[PDB]
Amino acid sequence: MTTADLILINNWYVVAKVEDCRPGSITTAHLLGVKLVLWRSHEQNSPIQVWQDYCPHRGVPLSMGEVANNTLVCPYHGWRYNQAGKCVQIPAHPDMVPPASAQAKTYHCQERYGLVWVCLGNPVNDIPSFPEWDDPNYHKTYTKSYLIQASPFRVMDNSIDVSHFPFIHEGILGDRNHAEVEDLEVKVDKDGLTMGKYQVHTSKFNNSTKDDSMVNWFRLSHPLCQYCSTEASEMRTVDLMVVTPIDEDNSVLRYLIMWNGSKTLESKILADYDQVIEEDIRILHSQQPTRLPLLSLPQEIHVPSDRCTVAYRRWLKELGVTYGVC
Amino acid sequence: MTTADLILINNWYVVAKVEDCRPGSITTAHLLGVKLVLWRSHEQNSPIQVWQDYCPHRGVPLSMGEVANNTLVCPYHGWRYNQAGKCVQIPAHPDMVPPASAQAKTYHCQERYGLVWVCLGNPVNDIPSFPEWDDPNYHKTYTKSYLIQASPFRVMDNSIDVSHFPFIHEGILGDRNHAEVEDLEVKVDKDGLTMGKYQVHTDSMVNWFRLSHPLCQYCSTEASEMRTVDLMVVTPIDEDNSVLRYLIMWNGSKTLESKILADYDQVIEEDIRILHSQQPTRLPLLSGLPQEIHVPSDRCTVAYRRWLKELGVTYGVC
Amino acid sequence: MTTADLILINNWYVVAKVEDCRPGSITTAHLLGVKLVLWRSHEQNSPIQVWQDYCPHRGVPLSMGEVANNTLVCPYHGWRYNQAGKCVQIPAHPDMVPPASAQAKTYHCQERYGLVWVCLGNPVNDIPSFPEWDDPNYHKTYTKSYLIQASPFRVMDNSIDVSHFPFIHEGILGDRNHAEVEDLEVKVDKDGLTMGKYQVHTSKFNNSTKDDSMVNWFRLSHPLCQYCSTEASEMRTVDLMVVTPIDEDNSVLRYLIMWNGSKTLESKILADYDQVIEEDIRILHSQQPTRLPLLSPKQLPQEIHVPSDRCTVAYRRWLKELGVTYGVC
Ligand SMILES: NC(=O)OC[C@@H]1N=C(N)N2CCC(O)(O)[C@@]23N=C(N)N[C@@H]13
Ligand SMILES: NC(=O)OC[C@@H]1N=C(N)N2CCC(O)(O)[C@@]23N=C(N)N[C@@H]13
Ligand SMILES: NC(=O)OC[C@@H]1N=C(N)N2CCC(O)(O)[C@@]23N=C(N)N[C@@H]13
Ligand code: FES
Ligand code: FES
Ligand code: FES
Ligand SMILES: [Cl-]
Ligand SMILES: [Cl-]
Ligand SMILES: [Cl-]
Ligand SMILES: [Cl-]
Ligand SMILES: [Cl-]
Ligand SMILES: [Cl-]
Ligand SMILES: [Cl-]
Ligand SMILES: [Cl-]
Ligand SMILES: [Fe+3]
Ligand SMILES: [Fe+3]
Ligand SMILES: [Fe+3]
Repeated sequence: MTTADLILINNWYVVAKVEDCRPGSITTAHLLGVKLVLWRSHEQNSPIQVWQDYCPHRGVPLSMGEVANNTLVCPYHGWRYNQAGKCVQIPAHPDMVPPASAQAKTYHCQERYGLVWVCLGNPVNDIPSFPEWDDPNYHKTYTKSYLIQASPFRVMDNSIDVSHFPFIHEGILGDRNHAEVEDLEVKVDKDGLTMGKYQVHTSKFNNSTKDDSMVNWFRLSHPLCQYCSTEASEMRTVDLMVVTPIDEDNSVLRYLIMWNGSKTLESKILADYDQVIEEDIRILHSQQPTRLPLLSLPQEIHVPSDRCTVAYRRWLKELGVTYGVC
Repeated sequence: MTTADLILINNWYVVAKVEDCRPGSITTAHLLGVKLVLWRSHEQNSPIQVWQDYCPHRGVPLSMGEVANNTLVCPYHGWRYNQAGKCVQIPAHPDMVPPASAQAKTYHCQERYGLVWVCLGNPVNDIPSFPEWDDPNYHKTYTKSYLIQASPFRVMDNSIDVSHFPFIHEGILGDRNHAEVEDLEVKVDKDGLTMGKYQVHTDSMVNWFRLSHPLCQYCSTEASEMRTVDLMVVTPIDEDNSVLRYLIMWNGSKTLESKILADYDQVIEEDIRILHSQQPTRLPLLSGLPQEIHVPSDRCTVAYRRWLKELGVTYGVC
Repeated sequence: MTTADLILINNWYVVAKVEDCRPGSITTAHLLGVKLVLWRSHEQNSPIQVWQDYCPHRGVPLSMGEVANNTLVCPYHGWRYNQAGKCVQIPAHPDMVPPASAQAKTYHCQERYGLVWVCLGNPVNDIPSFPEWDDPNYHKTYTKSYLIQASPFRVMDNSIDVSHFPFIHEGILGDRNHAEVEDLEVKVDKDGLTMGKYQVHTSKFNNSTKDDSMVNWFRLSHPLCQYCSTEASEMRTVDLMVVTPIDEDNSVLRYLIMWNGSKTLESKILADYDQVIEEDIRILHSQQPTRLPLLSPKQLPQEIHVPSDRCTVAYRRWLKELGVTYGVC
């Protein structure tokens, strides 16, 4: 049984890309300790069902079955479950109405921004906003998924931290000889956590061109999804960073990236993200304790450039998070 | 050393094939949480000793030793144990009589049907009967062993289940156009659990089976021109792991042996795919989160769960 | 960060050889459940720092950093720690004085006999003596380190046991035609555990005794370091056996060996030790329970003891008397 807090259960999380879930497909995923099955009927534009991956007859994963005639069919005795999760046929007794108990545990699913979002509980909140999604001046791309052996809150803590840039992203986002961090603007309010415009010192790459001089800001409406905005020399790049909380100690990381420069930059964008992400994963894998320490092994130390990661920890306690934190 | 229920401790289980326990040999097995050593002296027709795999001096497995002169010799300090498990020689003190505590933990062992049977407790029952063993009209063959990451009681539950045949054994035991299951006849007695004759569809065979005890099943199938029986024996390694073996006998042509073994292998591997996936691992008795649902074609597997609860089984179940 | 008994925490243990800690190097070790980082400046004859492998800012291992300008630099935000473990530079705030909390957890470290000794607590004893260290008639050599999946107290128990020699070390320390064990002399007092001189059967002629044997004795001042002496044919070999208690169930084993015979014996000595150690590891890995059983007023079945077990019984009795509960059962 999931020990996640209600505040986490009642939120939306990404579990897959829509483009990887074809009609007729069966996909597995994991969310807040729960094993999920995602399936679609073979019809074009069919919805995605997201259920607990478990047949209540003899305990077989329904994901080992098959999709047929708009049902998911268990492999073991062939019980057929309709789109609402109700068993509508037991082959051993074809004239018998299946018992009302023969029902899959179903969850909420929405497709948004080409991503599959799931809510295991009763969705109080909305899916986070992504204003550029419907802007045709912006192209889109998606990173691969990254499976990370770290708490989802440590993953997000690292992506709120800006002072590490000249050290583990040396050569892309700065150098150890330019590591001073200016005062940061941070607010935690009704819109969530927002880091105000911050100047990022970048390493020179193309000697023919002007300095990149990027300015970054971001906002988290909810604690595992970050909207990030970067203004560079002649282009804006935005992204939605979504962390899937597999369990307390493990995460999946994905980005949806949009930019209003040339579509031909997609390869460079994906490779630059991959380089930065893997540098962060080396740190994340190593951090102890695995779960994120909240405010109160020696205690964490905080300096002024930690203002936003301190605010993140404060927010998590205000939210009542106990899962994935310590 | 085992924490299994007395009702399980006092029953017989197969742990090896006799052909693998040659004179002079040392082999191992694992039963109800206990590590076992099996050994024989080099004399022809010597008996098989089955002991806990543990030298009580400094805790080394006796299976790392050697068989010498009707004794098993521990590799660490060379203490020698005779066929009764009594230490008869301590090399550091060759004239000393070894203390009474210098004694291997021994278990009951009987060879039957070409199989090595072990009882860790006090045998209250005989080894299950297999009447065709003495019928020379029937040929015999043995499957290989199958190591399964599932509770032994889930392994047997899967074998008692007949309604899954059309879905995971299509072409050998079932037909997806004939998935309906007729009314089943099941009885639980002091003779054990018995399922009455049942039509299989694959032609049309008639099958029945009986379990005298919960982890050994006698199965009988009559086809057009042939009867096939088997003894299915499941070694309960622990609560969560099993060894599966079959002794198969049939009264048709001797030439059918390789096809019989191939068909069994196909069916067994199809079942193992399901067994490895089932959660929870241990077999739920009557009373993933939701509780089991039962329909009429589950009559025999429901009776099996009821029998285990009546017997007081708590090991390997939930 | 350790559940070890105070009697173990306040003792010295070897965690590395000095030759594996070159100037500028970062290495790791593990002691009583604590992850350690060992580092030195690039300077000639720089000291060895041994710290908990942990940056208290955001919990990254300092062993993932780099040595620069006689400081250890954390890879994540570049905090620089001096040889005393004090943070002297926070690059995000270059003119700010680091808070007093910005300090690595440091441990007592000493180099002796070419080995790196560490005490995680407050050392009550000196490092064991090794008198031949100063003697110019003795050559020295070092085995490699051996990682063993067994309790450090089982590792030492196996090294105090002599009656197994004819059975698992046949041809180096005994043979099965010479398996009888003489009455053993054992004492446990202020000096620790001592086994008195006893005869080990070999294959080479001893010119002092006029048969194929050697004379061995050993002493443990503390439960995980053994001084061992062996004499045959006018040549003497001594060693210091040091066990690193990684945690309750795992060990590192090292030997420092000195001998007064030919320098050409060195490779033979190393090969003999490697064979004997691997023979013992085969047994150690198989033993159950993993932790060393102590003696109990009571009655898996309890161990059995015979007279040739006198010194390993004394070892178990000593550990109970000392109050050891970690790595034993
Ligand atoms: N050019 C490039 O790789 O940018 C990465 C992109 N921009 C940041 N400032 N990052 C800091 C942390 C981070 O996760 O890498 C990210 N945060 C979000 N949302 N997207 C990333
Ligand atoms: N032709 C073939 O593979 O038959 C398998 C054989 N016969 C059955 N009806 N089975 C159903 C289940 C089962 O375990 O496979 C088995 N039960 C026993 N005792 N033997 C097997
Ligand atoms: N020639 C050779 O390999 O000798 C091993 C050497 N000498 C002993 N008598 N041993 C007995 C046990 C043991 O651990 O192998 C050891 N104990 C210590 N201190 N050093 C080893
Ligand atoms: S386990 Fe799913 S139909 Fe029986
Ligand atoms: S451990 Fe078996 S003889 Fe010593
Ligand atoms: S974690 Fe070491 S400097 Fe930040
Ligand atoms: Cl469909
Ligand atoms: Cl579609
Ligand atoms: Cl019906
Ligand atoms: Cl023999
Ligand atoms: Cl035959
Ligand atoms: Cl049985
Ligand atoms: Cl001590
Ligand atoms: Cl000494
Ligand atoms: Fe980063
Ligand atoms: Fe089957
Ligand atoms: Fe030894």
